[PDB]
Amino acid sequence: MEKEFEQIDKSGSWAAIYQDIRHEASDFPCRVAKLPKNKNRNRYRDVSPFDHSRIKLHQEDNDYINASLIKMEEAQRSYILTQGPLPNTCGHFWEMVWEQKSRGVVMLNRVMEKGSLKCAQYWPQKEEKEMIFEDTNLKLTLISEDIKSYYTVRQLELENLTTQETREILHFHYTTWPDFGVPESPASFLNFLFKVRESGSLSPEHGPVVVHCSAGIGRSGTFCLADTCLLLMDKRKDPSSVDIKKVLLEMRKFRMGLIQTADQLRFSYLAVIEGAKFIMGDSSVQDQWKELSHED
Ligand SMILES: NC(=O)[C@H](Cc1ccc([C@@H]2CC(=O)NS2(=O)=O)cc1)NC(=O)[C@H](Cc1ccccc1)NC(=O)c1ccccc1
Repeated sequence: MEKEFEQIDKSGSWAAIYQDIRHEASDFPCRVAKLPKNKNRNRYRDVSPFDHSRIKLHQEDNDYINASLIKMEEAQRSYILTQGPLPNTCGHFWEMVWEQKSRGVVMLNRVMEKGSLKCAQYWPQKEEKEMIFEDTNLKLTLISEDIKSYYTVRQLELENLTTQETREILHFHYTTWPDFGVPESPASFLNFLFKVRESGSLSPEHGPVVVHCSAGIGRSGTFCLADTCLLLMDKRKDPSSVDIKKVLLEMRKFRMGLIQTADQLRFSYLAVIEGAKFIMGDSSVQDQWKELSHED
């Protein structure tokens, strides 16, 4: 894929490759999302989950939430991309984390961006101010947090008040990824992704990681495109066969608009390429990425 990256760069055709991809993307029914009773469960009117992969809450009332299950079969990993929750869908958000047995949550956005609210404050900021979602009978408590330069990892306790059960949810918040933008560098992004991988949150023994930004397609799609590609070129007989454009389209069969700009697509090539060093054998690389990320 590196000779392709060069070819495209030298040609100045990212907008074209990206456009081809948008044009080719899957189009599936989003009936439930469009139901009139779910208008206030959707942050954006042009971003809905496909009925076939949408996540269904386990409640008879209304099992709708703007979230999609991205099941990458060959890569053997599943992600749930959802929108930044709305004031009225925080309980729903956590009901899904519980019901889906998720271990981690990856936030790649800020609550406020461009002076506009892009996501509700769905997690407690102070351990003393825990959150109780009366509608889904859940309790959320902040136990600790490790603040780095461009991201914060939080340790939350999600308690299902109905079953009396407790679960620790790791929160991975990338705080310096601008909307429609790209990480500050391949190393800062890779350092973050691998931070998420080491915790175990992406392991098959836990439910699918919940990944979201504001719409749950741009930055989320990017985070996932890179993770899935790195998974494929580690289990594939020939690492060179992995086609990022083709892997992206596959992902778009599960949720629309993954990757929102040509520059995020390009960045995705840079991340995978760089990340390939680790995949191909060299342990050192990661330690260098961390140094470069300047998390301190
Ligand atoms: N296209 C857009 O920019 C947004 C969707 C959107 C929002 C954020 C992103 C972000 C890009 C990124 O890098 N990461 S991300 O969180 O996916 C990517 C796409 N959509 C809207 O803003 C819609 C546009 C629209 C308006 C009318 C009919 C159909 C589409 N406005 C609204 O949805 C809206 C909502 C409430 C009040 C008024 C308008």
